[PDB]
Amino acid sequence: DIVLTQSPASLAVSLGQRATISCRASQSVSTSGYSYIHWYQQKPGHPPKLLIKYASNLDSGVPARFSGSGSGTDFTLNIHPVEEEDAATYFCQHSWELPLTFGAGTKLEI
Amino acid sequence: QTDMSRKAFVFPKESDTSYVSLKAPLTKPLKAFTVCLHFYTELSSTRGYSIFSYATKRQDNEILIFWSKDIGYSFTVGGSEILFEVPEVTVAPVHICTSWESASGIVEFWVDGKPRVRKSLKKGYTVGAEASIILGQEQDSFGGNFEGSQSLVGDIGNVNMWDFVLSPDEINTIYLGGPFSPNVLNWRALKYEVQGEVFTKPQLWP
Amino acid sequence: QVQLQQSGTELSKPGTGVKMSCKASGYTFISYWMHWVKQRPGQGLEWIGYINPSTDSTDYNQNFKDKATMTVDKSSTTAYMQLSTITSEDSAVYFCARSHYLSWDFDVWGAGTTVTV
Repeated sequence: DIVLTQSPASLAVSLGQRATISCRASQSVSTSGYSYIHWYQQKPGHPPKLLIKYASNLDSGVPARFSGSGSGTDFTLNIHPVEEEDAATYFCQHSWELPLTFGAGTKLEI
Repeated sequence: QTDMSRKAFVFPKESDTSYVSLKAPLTKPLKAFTVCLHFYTELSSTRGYSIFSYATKRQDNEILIFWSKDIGYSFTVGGSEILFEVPEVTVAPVHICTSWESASGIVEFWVDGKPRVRKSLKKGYTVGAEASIILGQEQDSFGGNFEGSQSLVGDIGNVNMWDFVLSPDEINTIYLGGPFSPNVLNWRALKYEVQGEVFTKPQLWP
Repeated sequence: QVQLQQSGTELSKPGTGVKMSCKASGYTFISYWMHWVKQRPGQGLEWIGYINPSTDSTDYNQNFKDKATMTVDKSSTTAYMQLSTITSEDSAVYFCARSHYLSWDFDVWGAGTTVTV
């Protein structure tokens, strides 16, 4: 199955700065200009919230500081200005095949 | 698996020997399906040809999409056929979806993003999971017994299959080439075995 | 509103089995897949599988194909996962999530059921 390897394991960011989180697929997951990568936010004690679908489509109800990017094997989530609300753990996921897999996650720490 | 995206299987010559077999992660027999396809051929004015052949050990022609020269499309499940008449036809790459449901027997056939009339066929049937799916040929027997006069000459790709009847909204998303994932046969994650003079080349259609 | 409400924490012993529910509400249950996903405490995410309520059909992560069994009740829009012969390694939060059954983005999630084995 597709491994997604996700970096860094955690990230220390001042409020107002930029958090950049990366995900590497073991395969290309782009075709026809779409790319089957999804980003979630989970706060401790809560279920994950979808942030970005298909690497860069910002979900409804998500702030504009969240902005996904990437293509092929190499994807990122930016948070800018990184804000106190954004103290969370972040996961990439693919939709390319079955089984669906998640990255190990990253924890964002102020 | 291989990413066949923007590539298509090209069948330049009439033969019994050119085909590609597709391997599906099926386990439970199908109670419903959708197959969506993209193909270009000039044969439609000249003779009938196999567009999609699904066969099983108990029933060759277990799902079949075919073109009949004087009639248009035909659709078969469980060895029983319904027509989808198309008397005037033009040569261009045609996308189609077929879908069928055991609970209703209702057949939907979509051509270039528009439905035909919803028909009825093989209500209550069950489709075998030991499927020989073949592109380029029609099967008189499981995995073989091809007839050269029924082979496709042309170009076929973007073949996707679902365990279920898609919605009109979903068929429209697939026709417009938005992002979708099939759960029974996935063109980006395809498992296949080409035989004879068949080539993989970049697709003619957008 | 669209929501998924799960059955709440299950306490169980080695060699038992548990069946946890996921009531969907506020939407047409047939139009979507229900996914199930494991999360060990503080560690990652681990997709279990899906069920298609329309077709009563399922697939599983190969690590679960003998652990889990998903089902649905269409008459009461309730998804389930049953865990077989569960063991201390199975202690996790288990979430159910929706996806539009063409696109496998997990649109909305249940709160999770803790199973402590």
